Amino acid sequence: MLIAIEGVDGAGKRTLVEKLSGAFRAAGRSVATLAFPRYGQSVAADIAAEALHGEHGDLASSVYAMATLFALDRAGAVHTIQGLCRGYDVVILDRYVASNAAYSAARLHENAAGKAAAWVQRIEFARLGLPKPDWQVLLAVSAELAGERRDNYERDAELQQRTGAVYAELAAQGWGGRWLVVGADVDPGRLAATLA
Amino acid sequence: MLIAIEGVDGAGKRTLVEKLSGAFRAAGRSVATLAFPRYGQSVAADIAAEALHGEHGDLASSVYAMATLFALDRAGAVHTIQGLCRGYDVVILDRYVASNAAYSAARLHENAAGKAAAWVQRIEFARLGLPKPDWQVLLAVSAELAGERSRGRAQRARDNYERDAELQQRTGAVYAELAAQGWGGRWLVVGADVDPGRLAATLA
Ligand SMILES: Cc1cn([C@H]2C[C@H](O)[C@@H](COP(=O)(O)O)O2)c(=O)[nH]c1=O
Ligand SMILES: Cc1cn([C@H]2C[C@H](O)[C@@H](COP(=O)(O)O)O2)c(=O)[nH]c1=O
Ligand SMILES: [Mg+2]
Repeated sequence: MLIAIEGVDGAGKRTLVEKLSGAFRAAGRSVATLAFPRYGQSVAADIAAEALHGEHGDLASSVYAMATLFALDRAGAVHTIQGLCRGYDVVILDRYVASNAAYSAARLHENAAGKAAAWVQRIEFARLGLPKPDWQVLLAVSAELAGERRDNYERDAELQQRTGAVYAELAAQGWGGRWLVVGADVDPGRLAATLA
Repeated sequence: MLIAIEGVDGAGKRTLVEKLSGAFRAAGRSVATLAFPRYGQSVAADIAAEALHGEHGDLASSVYAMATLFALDRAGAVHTIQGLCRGYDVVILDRYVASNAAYSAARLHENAAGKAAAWVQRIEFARLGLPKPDWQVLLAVSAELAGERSRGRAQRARDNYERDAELQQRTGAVYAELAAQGWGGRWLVVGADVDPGRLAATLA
């Protein structure tokens, strides 16, 4: 089973990955985790990270350019993902393909049913071969709470809010597959039971 | 012996590659050729090509984004190149790193002294460890004639770089500066009527 944990910056994804992993383990299942972007493991990820901090000229000014970089980072992880899927009962990803759909659409002021979100699906799942997640878990957070709890994306308050809005719609519309929306207080045991 | 052939679109680089290949094989040296972008062998290359034709939204609007894709395409070729440099006396590349420096600078209205060319240097050679070419051969041709070739060899489609006559002229000018200053190593500037056999003896 492949599970992707999604959310805006400051959502608390790392902590949820930890709790959920612990719940599946207590339930008698092996669990492996992987986080994106894979900083320090792929040039694409590192260049994207640098671009978000002002490096590489006009690269970050392009929505599709940035999305392509994150997608190429994931492309180089296909072999790893397939390996984990063959060796573990549950593979939990901290950010996956939906991240690209949400942030790209938000930057273009588009919605979940927009062009960028559709493009992400056509490119990553079909052309790059990224496995579709069985479940995409959105750790939803309001803009106010997020704004409460420094690259180009992090500093852009408007972008974060719009990205949260796109995510909420990607989840409701079942983009890429089935979604579940949870809070940072979700009970690990019940969530794991629901995602079993 | 790593040899890279450079030049604007429609310069006739393919034709020169062949001639140089045969000439080298005559002198008793084995040769392998590889062209960039590696269409069909790299997703980075295929997306770059489609982007040059208007696909993928605003991708092509970013000069550095396009340079990066071509740079990533080559990075995924580092092992294939090293390999060739192992199984053949001479390796001839149709376009290489200098192509990125020339077009990027040209798109930004910069020259060999601009940030873009220096950027391509750091990223491709200093960071991605792409093998420095022994020789970079600039096939200098008439801008009018090169543009006509592209138009003809397609109208019988042209991408965004090919249809930009001013871009092609500037790219030709940047190339001359790169060759003149020995950017990335030693260069050799030749014409369309260059004698194959003589060129080979010169290079090797
Ligand atoms: C993995 C991924 C991240 N991003 C973003 C969201 C973050 O602001 C930034 C780096 O992610 P991070 O904060 O989880 O390390 O890049 C995308 O836009 N698309 C993607 O596919
Ligand atoms: C290989 C390469 C090509 N280009 C260009 C020049 C061409 O107009 C276009 C596609 O190359 P092509 O005419 O050899 O098929 O992309 C770059 O800008 N950087 C590169 O590194
Ligand atoms: Mg061409």
